[PDB]
Amino acid sequence: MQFSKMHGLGNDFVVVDGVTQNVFFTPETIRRLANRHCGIGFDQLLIVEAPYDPELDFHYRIFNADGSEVSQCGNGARCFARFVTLKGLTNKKDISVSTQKGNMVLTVKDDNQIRVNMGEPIWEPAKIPFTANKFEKNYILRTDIQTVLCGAVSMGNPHCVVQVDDIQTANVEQLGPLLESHERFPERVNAGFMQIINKEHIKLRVYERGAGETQACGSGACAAVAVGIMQGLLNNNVQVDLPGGSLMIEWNGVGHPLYMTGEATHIYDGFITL
Ligand SMILES: *C[C@@](N)(CCC[C@H](N)C(=O)O)C(=O)O
Repeated sequence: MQFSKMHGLGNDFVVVDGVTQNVFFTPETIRRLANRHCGIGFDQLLIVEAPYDPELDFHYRIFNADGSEVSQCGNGARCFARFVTLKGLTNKKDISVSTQKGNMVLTVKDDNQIRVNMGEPIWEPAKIPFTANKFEKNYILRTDIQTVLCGAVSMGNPHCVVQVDDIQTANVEQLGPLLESHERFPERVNAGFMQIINKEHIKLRVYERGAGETQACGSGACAAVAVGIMQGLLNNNVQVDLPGGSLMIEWNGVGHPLYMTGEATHIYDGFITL
């Protein structure tokens, strides 16, 4: 199996062409390969596949380091765009992809950054999925050490967004694991901790479902901004500072797609026998 290693803001990926290769594996193999000392080492593994809808360019699959398959990854989407361009699977400026859930559009900008149309944020609890009697802008999540308030939203994957006074001292280390597997999120959740600097600028840390705290989470950045906008605490264009760097998120509100812009970098190419 040939693969490439890439990263977006230090969130690192193995990306595999599954158009010209037949690519499949067990969760055990994914976990073996994710290991940084005995495997390849990665936060997520992505596959580029032929589309099921032939009007689209590609199908996009995402695997976590823990071996789980999920339906969204924002940093990965940017890497996916850079990969299919660099490797000559396409030369289109606007690339249309499907996922297990909705479609997305990946735009290769002239400054080489990628702007991703992530689709419209999903708010209805049952669709997130998230257990709640009614849609609310804030939900109460009880944990063993603290009850917190969060917004909840899906970008194709589930997010719970907690507002914090100071990003450096937020209890990500203890609260993150408690929220990530909270009983109200039947498919687990990415737990975001957001410090609002002003209406166009936040700092964010995300304890990811199936990966823990990493250097950056694009879909987490999307979710935090969507939640802040829904709550009336943020404007429609927001700079999000993550440990590994910054993303620009744009969202004009319900009925509209959310856009995420940022870097994507190819590192090396590899070959491995599974
Ligand atoms: C942080 C990010 N890589 C998301 C990866 C998927 C997440 N672990 C999940 O299980 O939903 C991203 O969006 O960049």
